[PDB]
Amino acid sequence: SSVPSQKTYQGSYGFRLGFLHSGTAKSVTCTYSPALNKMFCQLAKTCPVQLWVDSTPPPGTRVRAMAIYKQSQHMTEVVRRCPHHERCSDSDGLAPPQHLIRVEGNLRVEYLDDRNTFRHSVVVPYEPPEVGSDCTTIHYNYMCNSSCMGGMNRRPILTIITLEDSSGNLLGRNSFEVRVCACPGRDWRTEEENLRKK
Amino acid sequence: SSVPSQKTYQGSYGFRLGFLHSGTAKSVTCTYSPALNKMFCQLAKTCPVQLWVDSTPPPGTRVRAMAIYKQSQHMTEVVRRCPHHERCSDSDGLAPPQHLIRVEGNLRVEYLDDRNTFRHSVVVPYEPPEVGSDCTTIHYNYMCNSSCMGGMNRRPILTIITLEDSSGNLLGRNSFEVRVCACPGRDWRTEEENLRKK
Amino acid sequence: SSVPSQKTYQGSYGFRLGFLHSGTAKSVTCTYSPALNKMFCQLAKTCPVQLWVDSTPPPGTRVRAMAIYKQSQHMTEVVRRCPHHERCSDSDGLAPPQHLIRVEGNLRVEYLDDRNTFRHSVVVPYEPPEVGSDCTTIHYNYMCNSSCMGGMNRRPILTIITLEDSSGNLLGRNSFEVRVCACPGRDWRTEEENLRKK
Amino acid sequence: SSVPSQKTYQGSYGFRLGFLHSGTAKSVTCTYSPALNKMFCQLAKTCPVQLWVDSTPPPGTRVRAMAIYKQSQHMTEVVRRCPHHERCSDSDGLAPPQHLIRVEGNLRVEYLDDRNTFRHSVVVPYEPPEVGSDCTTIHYNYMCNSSCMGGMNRRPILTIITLEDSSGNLLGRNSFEVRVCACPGRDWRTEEENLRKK
DNA sequence: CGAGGAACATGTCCCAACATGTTGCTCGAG
DNA sequence: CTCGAGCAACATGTTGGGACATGTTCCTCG
Ligand SMILES: [As]
Ligand SMILES: [As]
Ligand SMILES: [As]
Ligand SMILES: [As]
Ligand SMILES: [Zn+2]
Ligand SMILES: [Zn+2]
Ligand SMILES: [Zn+2]
Ligand SMILES: [Zn+2]
Repeated sequence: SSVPSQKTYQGSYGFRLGFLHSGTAKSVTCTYSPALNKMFCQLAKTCPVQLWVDSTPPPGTRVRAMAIYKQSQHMTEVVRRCPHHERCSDSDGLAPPQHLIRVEGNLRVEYLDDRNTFRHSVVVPYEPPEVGSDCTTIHYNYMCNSSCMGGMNRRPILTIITLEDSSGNLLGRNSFEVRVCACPGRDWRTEEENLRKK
Repeated sequence: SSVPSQKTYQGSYGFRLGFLHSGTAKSVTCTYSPALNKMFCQLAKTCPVQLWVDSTPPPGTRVRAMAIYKQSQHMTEVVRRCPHHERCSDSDGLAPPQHLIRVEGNLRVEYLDDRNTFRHSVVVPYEPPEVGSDCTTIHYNYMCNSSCMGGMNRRPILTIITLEDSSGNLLGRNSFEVRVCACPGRDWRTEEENLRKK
Repeated sequence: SSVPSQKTYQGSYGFRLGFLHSGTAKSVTCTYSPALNKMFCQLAKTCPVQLWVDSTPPPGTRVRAMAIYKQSQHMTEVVRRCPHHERCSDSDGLAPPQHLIRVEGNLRVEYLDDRNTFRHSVVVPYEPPEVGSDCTTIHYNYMCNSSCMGGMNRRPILTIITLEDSSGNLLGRNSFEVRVCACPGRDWRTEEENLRKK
Repeated sequence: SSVPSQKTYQGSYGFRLGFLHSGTAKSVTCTYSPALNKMFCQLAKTCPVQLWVDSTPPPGTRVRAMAIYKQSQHMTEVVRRCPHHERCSDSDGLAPPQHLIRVEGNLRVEYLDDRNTFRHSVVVPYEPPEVGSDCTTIHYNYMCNSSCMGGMNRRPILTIITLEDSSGNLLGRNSFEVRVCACPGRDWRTEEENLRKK
């Protein structure tokens, strides 16, 4: 009631998410772990998420992205950037400095603040795949480390991506855990390799 | 001269309770012992209780939660927080500081005080399971240790969850014993392991 | 918030403190450890402190007793009783319920609350030793355990006894650490025996 | 482009600094390394510095304390608390939240902010040693870790203590390096033991 | 150069140990 | 036949510090 749904819902347009499978290096900047359904992303580093749909949705549909804290203790608290990072000037003009999740290189972006929950989100209108493509990509990037004292303060978060009509109705939903850190490469291996033993 | 009924009553909507109980660690924060029908919960730690129903109940139905002391000597006394804990500021805004049981992350919550019995309770309107889910979860948390001098003072309590219509009528009821303590992990094992011998 | 001096000062009247050396039992209620200069006292149990003086001081001299927290972190905070204990009715009429240190069986006692510091103290006029005695005794007792959640909260305290003239001047000062606990006997041995090793 | 002098100057009153030599434990909160002339202090932990003087200075003399960054690159920058720590409410009323160095339990304290340099300091009037004592102690505590992102940001600092007359003149000066950290014990040993090898 | 990957620096966490109040269990009295 | 005083045993919250977590620096090498 106070905490956005995290439930996967492919909807009637077959809304699914994809990620660029890389990892053949060690000095990696952004990577995805299908086992953990978790993305390992460096701070303020562009990372493509791609949208897949069986059918094309009607014009006026938008995709919003919103972080929530994963653990139940913290769910209720709003995910914002840390005092340090909001005050240091790194904006791209458009993005309010307090917002964690911004969208790179999309002029029709809007940064929003729900009047009831107070959560931040970032919405962009849906575009269908370009000709000769199977998916639309959004380039998000996250503007704090997970360990930022005063912000996420070492707590893991989820990123929920919804597909919504003009009127704000839900057409589909997906989610994935995110860890923003200095060494995605290292943190990637450690977590997957810790999983094998257990 | 009135203690609420503690009797299990699944009612005509098949009201039952479920718990995660996942554990598998030692540093556990919340766990459930089916053998003891008891929950072991840390102080102010979110712990999911989930509601199961054969049929969906009519709109306007609400679920209330209320603590009573388990032992017969004490049943009659009202379960409230200790002097220390009511006066220390830890409220979430909504929850009156004297109330033991609060509900995390539900905006339509109400904290009540029965004009006849004087017992506290916390009610939230019933929501059916989200699509592709079998149960509705509530996230309670308990705001004093069981051993709190001046409150429960080392006396065990029960938590009674009822399902009620708008008008206050009973549609179903369940209950489980609760121990709020610093070390749920330890206290869990001890009690189960003490049970085997006897 | 400035802190009363803790400095020993025997002054020009040779103000010293004495205690009844007992300990030949295990079920002890009040005992003194010269090594630690610490008293081990049960809650609300009368314990004699005795005053020794080389010279007799002028009429109108008073002795006040005041607790402060020992550690430097906490010195600044005023020592009061816990929420449980102030609200439970155990007063002897004279003693305000918030005051930690009271004096047994002295009708001319006064309980003071400094309008600037807010510290409590308990003053009684000085009487010289009775004929054929070498010291005057005061019977203090402490109205909370050291471990009282919401009060001293496991922090050790000092008790400062000053000898003051009518005009408020300092004539002498002494101090001793106090631990109020359920088992003085046990807590006595443990601390002395732990001192040897270190 | 004006950095306060760091030069030791014992002056005509023989102004020197002393520290409580402890360290017989591992879980240490505040310690001093004579070799390094450095103090290892936990965050917001009271730590005594003591003033020694051959002769007593005239009434109206004050002692001020001021942090500056040690390295030459950074000297020029003002030492303040981090964005997280200034905004979190932990004040004792008197201390402005941005000030790094505060003084515990002295009511005549003043927090100063130089209209030209913008440096912070904390001044308290000098008191001579209490009777039967060889030094006056001040209880400082530092309100950020050395590693605080957005504040000192892992850069070491110096603490300069001056002895000044009413009129603002210099009567004496001393200094010592400070590291505020979570584990003073560990960080103490590491640095002394690293010194041997080099 | 700097890209890469150690090693380093630095704050947290886990849980056995410890601390501390309470409830048995035992055995010599009124 | 009990009954209570005094310890052992238990109950329960807190601590201590080695192992982790996590960002930053710093040598090695195409
Ligand atoms: As990414
Ligand atoms: As729970
Ligand atoms: As005593
Ligand atoms: As210190
Ligand atoms: Zn940040
Ligand atoms: Zn409580
Ligand atoms: Zn108390
Ligand atoms: Zn800081």
